[PDB]
Amino acid sequence: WALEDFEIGRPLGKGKFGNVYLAREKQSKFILALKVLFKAQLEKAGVEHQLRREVEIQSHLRHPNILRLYGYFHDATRVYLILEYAPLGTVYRELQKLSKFDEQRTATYITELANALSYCHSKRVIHRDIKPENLLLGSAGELKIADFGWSVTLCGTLDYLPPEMIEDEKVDLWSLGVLCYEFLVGKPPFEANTYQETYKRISRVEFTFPDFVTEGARDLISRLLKHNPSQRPMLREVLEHPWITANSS
Ligand SMILES: CO[C@@H](C(=O)N1Cc2[nH]nc(NC(=O)c3ccc(N4CCN(C)CC4)cc3)c2C1)c1ccccc1
Repeated sequence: WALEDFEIGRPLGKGKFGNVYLAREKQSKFILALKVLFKAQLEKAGVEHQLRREVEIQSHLRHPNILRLYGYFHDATRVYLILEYAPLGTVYRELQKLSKFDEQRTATYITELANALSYCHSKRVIHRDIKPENLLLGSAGELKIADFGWSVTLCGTLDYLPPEMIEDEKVDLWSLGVLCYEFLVGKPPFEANTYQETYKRISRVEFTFPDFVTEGARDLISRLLKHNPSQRPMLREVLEHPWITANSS
């Protein structure tokens, strides 16, 4: 595999170590995303080896709710990732657009996430925290885990981190509790006015439900948002929760 086998289109966005463009596979007239990661920039964040690890993993991850990594290849000073193309953009955007999602869009989104996360839990693969900014939408309005945080400082991250990460397969579940809450309200559960404050809310697990938050919705975010990972439900539970099955699909 090489750069010549692709026709490059318009740039799609910038990353921590490079740009990402929409491209077409010459031999198949196939559309996709070409992500360019500059080796040097990588060598600087002590990720040059880690990245190699994730790419390895994500390359064996085939699931409708996970950004498909078709292939990858390197050269002189940069690295390439043949990525699936999500046409509807990010979930963060669609949310920065509709202010808040309705009970059904919410429930469905959590399901897709729960499913993909399961597919990985079943392959000795786990995920870190999850942000809306890292969720893309497919042609069918389907969510796609697109960050590359798989496993077998930092801005705008604290609000999505769980207790243990500021004080294993349980972080994801905290993420769902946080993603579910935001999805419904419009802002994360422990967002405050200052850094210190935020920290204290996440740490003491201090959050409140706005008037309109259905009660079934309140049972799940609460069972997920446990300071003790041990009590955070299994994905099987989330997937079978009364309110999920009720408004999801
Ligand atoms: C930095 O890496 C990229 C990356 O690897 N990727 C891989 C991959 N595949 N497809 C992508 N599509 C888009 O980024 C995109 C953005 C806006 C867009 N429009 C705006 C809103 N409209 C309503 C519809 C059309 C349509 C598609 C990406 C990004 C990344 C960016 C954001 C989240 C996750 C990953």
